[PDB]
Amino acid sequence: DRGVNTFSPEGRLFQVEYAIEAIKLGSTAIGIQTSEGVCLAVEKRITSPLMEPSSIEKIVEIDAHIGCAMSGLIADAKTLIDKARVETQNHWFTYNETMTVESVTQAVSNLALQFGEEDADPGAMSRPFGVALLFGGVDEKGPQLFHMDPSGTFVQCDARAIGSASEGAQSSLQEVYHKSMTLKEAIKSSLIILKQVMEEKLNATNIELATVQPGQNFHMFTKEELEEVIKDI
Amino acid sequence: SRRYDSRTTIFSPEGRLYQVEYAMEAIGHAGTCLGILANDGVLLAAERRNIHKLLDEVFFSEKIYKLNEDMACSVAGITSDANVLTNELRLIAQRYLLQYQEPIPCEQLVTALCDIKQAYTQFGGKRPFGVSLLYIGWDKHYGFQLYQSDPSGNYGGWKATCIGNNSAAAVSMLKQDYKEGEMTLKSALALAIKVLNKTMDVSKLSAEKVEIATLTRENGKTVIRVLKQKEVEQLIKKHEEEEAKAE
Amino acid sequence: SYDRAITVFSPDGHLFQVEYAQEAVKKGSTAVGVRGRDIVVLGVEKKSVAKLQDERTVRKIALDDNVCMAFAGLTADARIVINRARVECQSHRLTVEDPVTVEYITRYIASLKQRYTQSNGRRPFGISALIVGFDFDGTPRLYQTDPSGTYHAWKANAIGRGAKSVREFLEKNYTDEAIETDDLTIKLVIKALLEVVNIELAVMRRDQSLKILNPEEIEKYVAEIEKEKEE
Amino acid sequence: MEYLIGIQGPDYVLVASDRVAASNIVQMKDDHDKMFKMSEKILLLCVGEAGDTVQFAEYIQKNVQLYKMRNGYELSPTAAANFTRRNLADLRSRTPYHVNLLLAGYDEHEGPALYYMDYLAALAKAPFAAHGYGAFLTLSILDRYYTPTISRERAVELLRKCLEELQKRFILNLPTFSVRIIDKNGIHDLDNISF
Amino acid sequence: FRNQYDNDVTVWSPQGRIHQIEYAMEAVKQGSATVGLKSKTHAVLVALKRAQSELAAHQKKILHVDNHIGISIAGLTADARLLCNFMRQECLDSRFVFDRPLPVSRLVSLIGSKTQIPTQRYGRRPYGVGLLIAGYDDMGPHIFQTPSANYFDCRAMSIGARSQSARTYLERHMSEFMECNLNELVKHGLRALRETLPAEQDLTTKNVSIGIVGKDLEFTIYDDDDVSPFLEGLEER
Amino acid sequence: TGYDLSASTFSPDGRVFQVEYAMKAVENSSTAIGIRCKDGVVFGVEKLVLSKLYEEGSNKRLFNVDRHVGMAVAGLLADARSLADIAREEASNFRSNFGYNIPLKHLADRVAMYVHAYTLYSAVRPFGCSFMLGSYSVNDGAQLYMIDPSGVSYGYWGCAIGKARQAAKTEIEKLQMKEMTCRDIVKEVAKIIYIVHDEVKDKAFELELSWVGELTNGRHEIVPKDIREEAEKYAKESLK
Amino acid sequence: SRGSSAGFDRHITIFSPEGRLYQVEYAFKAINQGGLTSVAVRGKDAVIVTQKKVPDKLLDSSTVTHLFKITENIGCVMTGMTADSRSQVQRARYEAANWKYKYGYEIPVDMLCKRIADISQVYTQNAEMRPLGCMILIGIDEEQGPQVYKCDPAGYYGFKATAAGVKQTESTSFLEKKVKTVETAITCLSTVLSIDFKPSEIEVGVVTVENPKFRILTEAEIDAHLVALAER
Amino acid sequence: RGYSFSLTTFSPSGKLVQIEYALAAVAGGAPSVGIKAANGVVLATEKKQKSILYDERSVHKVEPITKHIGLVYSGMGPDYRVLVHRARKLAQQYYLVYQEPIPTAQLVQRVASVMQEYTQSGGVRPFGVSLLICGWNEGRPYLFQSDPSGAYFAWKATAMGKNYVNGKTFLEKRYNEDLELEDAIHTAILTLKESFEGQMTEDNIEVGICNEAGFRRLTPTEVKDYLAAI
Repeated sequence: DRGVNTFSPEGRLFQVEYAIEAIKLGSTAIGIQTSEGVCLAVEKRITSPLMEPSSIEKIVEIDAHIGCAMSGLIADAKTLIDKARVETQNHWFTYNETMTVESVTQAVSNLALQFGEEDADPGAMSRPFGVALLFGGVDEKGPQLFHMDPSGTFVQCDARAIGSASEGAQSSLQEVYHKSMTLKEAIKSSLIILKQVMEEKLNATNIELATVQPGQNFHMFTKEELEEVIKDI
Repeated sequence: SRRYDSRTTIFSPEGRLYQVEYAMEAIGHAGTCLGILANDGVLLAAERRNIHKLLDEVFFSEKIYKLNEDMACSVAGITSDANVLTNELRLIAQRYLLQYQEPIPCEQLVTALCDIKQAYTQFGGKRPFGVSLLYIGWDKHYGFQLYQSDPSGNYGGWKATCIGNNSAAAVSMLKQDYKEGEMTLKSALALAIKVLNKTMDVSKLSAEKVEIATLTRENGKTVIRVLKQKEVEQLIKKHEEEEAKAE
Repeated sequence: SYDRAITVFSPDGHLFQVEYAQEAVKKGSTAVGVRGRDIVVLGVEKKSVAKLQDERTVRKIALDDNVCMAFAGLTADARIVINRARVECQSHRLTVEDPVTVEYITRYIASLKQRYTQSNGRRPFGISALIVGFDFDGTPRLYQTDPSGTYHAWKANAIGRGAKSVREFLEKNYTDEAIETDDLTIKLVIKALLEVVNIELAVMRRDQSLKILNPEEIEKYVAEIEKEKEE
Repeated sequence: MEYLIGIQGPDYVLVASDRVAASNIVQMKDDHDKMFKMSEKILLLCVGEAGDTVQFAEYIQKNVQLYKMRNGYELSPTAAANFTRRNLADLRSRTPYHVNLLLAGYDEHEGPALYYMDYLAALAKAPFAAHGYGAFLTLSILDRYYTPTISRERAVELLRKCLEELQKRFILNLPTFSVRIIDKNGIHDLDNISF
Repeated sequence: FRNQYDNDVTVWSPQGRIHQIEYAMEAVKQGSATVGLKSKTHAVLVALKRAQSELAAHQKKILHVDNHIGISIAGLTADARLLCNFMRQECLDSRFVFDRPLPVSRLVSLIGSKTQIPTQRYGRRPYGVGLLIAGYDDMGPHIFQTPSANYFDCRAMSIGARSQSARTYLERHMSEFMECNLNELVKHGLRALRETLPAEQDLTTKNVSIGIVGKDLEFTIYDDDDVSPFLEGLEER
Repeated sequence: TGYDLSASTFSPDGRVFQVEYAMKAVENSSTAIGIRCKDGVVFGVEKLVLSKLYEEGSNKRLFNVDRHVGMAVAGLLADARSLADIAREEASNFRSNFGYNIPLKHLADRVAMYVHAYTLYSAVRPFGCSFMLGSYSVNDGAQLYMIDPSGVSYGYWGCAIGKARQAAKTEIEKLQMKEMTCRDIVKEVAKIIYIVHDEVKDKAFELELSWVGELTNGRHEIVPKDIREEAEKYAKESLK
Repeated sequence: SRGSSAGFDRHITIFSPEGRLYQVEYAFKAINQGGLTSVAVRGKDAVIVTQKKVPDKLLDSSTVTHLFKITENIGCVMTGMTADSRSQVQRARYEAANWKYKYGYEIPVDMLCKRIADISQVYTQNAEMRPLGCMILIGIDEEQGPQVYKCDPAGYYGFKATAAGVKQTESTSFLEKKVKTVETAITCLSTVLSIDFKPSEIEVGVVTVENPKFRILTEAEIDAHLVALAER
Repeated sequence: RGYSFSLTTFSPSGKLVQIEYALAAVAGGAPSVGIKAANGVVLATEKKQKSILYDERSVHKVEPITKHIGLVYSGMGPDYRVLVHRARKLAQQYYLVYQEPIPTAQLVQRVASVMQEYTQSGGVRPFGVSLLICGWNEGRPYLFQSDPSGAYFAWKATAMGKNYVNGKTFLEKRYNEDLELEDAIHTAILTLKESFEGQMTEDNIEVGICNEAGFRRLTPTEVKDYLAAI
């Protein structure tokens, strides 16, 4: 055995590479930045008809202006999304304004590589978070998309694919994208690429999608609102 | 430090905890100890492991431990682990009697000690305790009871059971003869030595090889006594008699 | 103290101790709960029956006045998790002056199973959980949690040994005609557990403060379904 | 100042409390309930310094309910009264609770039980007890007419004499009075005695 | 061997070396290269930006540390962000106590003190990052280089992958840098980073980042539109 | 071997191999010599500059650890800055408690115990650096102490540490250090540094020199520029 | 058995299948790796003497010493690894001044060597540190006169005549043959080594009933006893 | 600081193999014999001491704890002195709490727990001693024996160390209950004679007794007196 802080001869931490290997098993997420806002789409991947599909939640409210997608080991995104919500509410408490999305992604990506087994404030983390995230939101800079990975390396995006079917969906997102694309068209092409990569058959029961606008809040789509855009197929 | 770490608290390739199973195999060689729940009391029937030599017999029991006024327990496994846990059990029962000014119900003590034994099988990196404990006790809620505990932290209610050496064959004898709701103390003392006569392969039964203690209620007070040398002496010959009348 | 990392990443994205914790799930007793629209009926399997057993202490089925739950796997871990959930439920009753919802304590147990998959020197719990209860509005509920800490809601399910085949049975059989009444829900529960199995059962009706069977009734149900599965 | 009264009978306990919450010249609540349900057979009457009362009562209450959850049965009133006494006694600490308490309970095996407790957590079991400055005016009538074999109608009559003594002689305006009785059938709410 | 001496930082290999320290320098020898240099008046950083995917925008390789210091990254990014928050805290404590910003030469010795401590204690790893630190204080502009806890004072310095050609170019032209103005100074570093690229790729408005600090100019990151006058320029490759 | 992965483990013949492997790591690094003389101590270090991009003043191997005490190091230098800060804190605490400048014998035996404290435990590694301490005062004379990473400390007339230690020690032995002035000692020090220098391997180096003595009234100072440059000139013309 | 080993019982302080502690056995070899020998003996009025190895001639011989002053009345000679020797001298100085501060009188010799042995035992029990491979004590007791005590890395410890280091057993055998005051010590040291030393080669410390202070002799005083030997 | 994991771990047959190795470390130690007489207890042990240079009055193997409780051991010396310091500390905490000399069973029940902790704590090896603890209280003598496991027994006569099995057989032969204290010493020296291997003196054994008068080690003149007719 060896530590969680062991360098390979390539200069990579073994655990940091293996968490990126655990990225590639997750439900594939698609988020796209437009000028009218950001849309985010994740596949639910229903495994059984005995399951309630509504209780799976892979796109979350962070605040009134920020959405977030996820892929991989959603139990890690539990503590990540809860620390993100606490940071946004502390920014509202302290500064009486909305927290910008870049500082939110920086705060969350600090929790990545706050792990280790010797400093060890009592029972903190012993392994890297094997979840990669897409932060979509609006602030005084406008609609933005951010991307984060298990290395804690965060960056701005215009559209991005994370997860098991990330590879071809990233090239297809290279294909469709232009800066003058509207929000509804981005919903349309995001469901196009998700239906390209879903093994199951797409309807309003096996996906989630939400939008954030400058005008309106983060709005998770209901089943009929999903069905309305899904009629276009 | 990682070369020497034995990792007692990790899973197997099959989802097993090897130190807990090896503790159970250590219990499999321990002394045969059985207890039978009757109508008007509970007994314990054991194997004495102080198998005689120039030993002194200074205590009133070797393996029977009074835990409070209303309960007693037996042990089987390592002697030294058992001393630590039955030191802990008394602190639990007296913290309860401190806090509520009434004696503790019999199941709370067992689940507390199984919480403590469960904690060491998961974290801390220690070795787990290798002891089984049979639990007798009276309370005003359910009266006379019996339990059995293991190193994994399991417990169950029983009316007759057996731990230690040849324990499965002893419970095999115990299944066929137990009269549910009809057993007195005298028939249970006959029955326990009936099983102990056929589970003990070393030095066919003599005055010691056993501790027998009964838990009874008398004038609103709980009485736990270990039977003295004369009364065990009688119960055993005085019933090889009954084995002689069987033809 | 002891602060090694036990649960570490394998060469291909597999927390070994999480796989083995689900192995420890896979050899436990199989449990089912089936939701009707005004009742939720739980069914758990027995282990090693042992007719000398005092049945009172081996019950596998009240966290509060309104919520009970099913488990599978290592029994002491299950009793630990129940004793965590009960003190959290009564602290919730302390702070909000209302009894708990099932989602709050299910999310708490779902996070409790994950925090011990990432802490220093702690092995994962080896248990799954199916949780039942009744809300203030009368909506019946059944959820699932597993040793990774992922949680879903379900209409009826099974965890443990042979849970795949019992889930195959419940997928075909979960109809509105199967769960009209309380009695046919109980029937369906014993039908679903009788694929592999002798079982415990308890019933929870709306504001009725969970009542356990009474195996005399269970024997009538199992004979009534057993002669049907013989003919 | 708040008022308490409780009467322990042969197979019942009758307790009553004033229904007033005051703020320094004025009363701010005239339907104030000082009786908190501990469990099916036990009430704790709680008066004293404001804030300490409700926090202490609810902290005891969730531990009694938690014991019922862990064990499947209720605390005896002796055990819950000694538990409340222990928690109030642990006084010399940084968290003193200046609370005045009566506990009424019914046990299957011991019957009706009534416990008196001051802010020192001195625990005294009594056939009848009362708190407040109004206790000084009515423990004399309770010493006059109480016998151990009082049936519950004579108990409500003697309680009515005591509250009429509060109306005639006591200087604080205590016009409305809530009453409950505990026996083997659980808790029973009785009609409010008003003046 | 290879195998029982590469597993701990606290094991001397029998040649008198520590293999976990030398493996940490591979993390700086793989990263996207960056070039730093100074004049008598200015200090400038030139860095390649790694954008992960063409729709993903560009990784910040220059980080604000105060008004008067900016750093560059090559390697494990989150270790450099840890060290950025450290240097932010040190300059703020020096301003809060002494009411003058901390001199850069003392601050980089504090970083060398901080990164040294995990390189000796069991269960810890060396920081897998090398830095270029550009700052201005009383002693003029500075370019520093910090994994193995060493720190170097530099006239002009380039770290990262394939950086040897950029170091040769800076060895060729370091004799000019003291008397160049602000405009020529960044042009030399742009050519120095352009030495490191493959032959087909060019320096664009998106994949080159610039930080600049001077005698009266507070530190600023030069990005997409701000890089355009400094890009033009330019002597072609 | 299995017996050299830990400093807390003796080998079957009675050797502690992590310490004896750290003393191979000391003699990887460049030469530093120090010569004690009649009235003071002079230090001399071969300071390599690995690339001429590097400014002057980078990778100094002469540290001040008190205002009357200097220090010359060899080995993995990142550890040597840590031991310099330990010696600085130890001399500061002695001035604060006992009210006067720390005697060099006691300072060497505090820092030798701090160095030795890591050669016992599996939870740390032994320091990869040897170092010297020199001082002067009117009451104590001049003193020169040398510590190797095993923790062992002694007082020296002249010492050489680093990869060229023996050829330098035989050359320091050739000199009469006991009766010369320090301005006459810098020329030998500079002689021996250029004598033992490997010029075909690891080129492009610099000379670094400092003394403490009566001529600086006990204050530890660097050598001035013209004196150091004429010592370089004398040593280059002696080198041929 | 007699050469069995299971797992890490050669790498840490745990028991062999025979009941031996291997690292504590290996710690005695570190005393022989020092390459020295010391001799201590007591009379009715005690002395220690050890070699001085001075090879380099760059050494300041005022600072090379294996005779240490523990308190004013108790001195000692170390043998073995040098840094561990200075560590245990620091620890013995701290325990002697701690005894004097707690109990108001100068520490006994046997209560110093029992304390150093109870310190040195802990490293033969806890697995994370190594035992110190390095001590002979002398002082004037009150009801016993001169005392000689020897502690070892295993934690054992009282003597009339002893030796330590590489020539332990042979000088022990010589003193065993003879005993059935400084001159006995210097003849015992000169016999096993066959060097017939110079006054710059050995150092002697004396503690006496006339002077209870530990006293370290000058060079001419050792030369006078060497020349007193030289005429036999 | 310390490791936190055990070094005493369960073998597949259920044995704590470190304890069964420490018992072999006990079996190689110096032989020790204790006999409970009718009017008190005798403790006697072989001093494995030769190379005459050793000043025999500097170390004692029979070390008292209170005014009627003593110890003897077989196995590693410095672990025994660790247990003597801990046992005296526990007995004096008892005397602080209850203002009574500690019952001999209570010192064993505390010292056995202290020996138990090191078979389960982090990074420590088990002790390498088996103790014999004698005591006189309530007009009645006690003899106990503790193990490196932490288990403890009560004996009337026992032997430990080298050749302890034949020592137990030799104490099986000679023992009867009515034996007085001087006859118990006379049997104990004959028991230690069985594997002494050459010329016992007053300097190479150590005998302590406990009776109504208290615990004391016998002076070399008295043990030299008892070796007459032996």
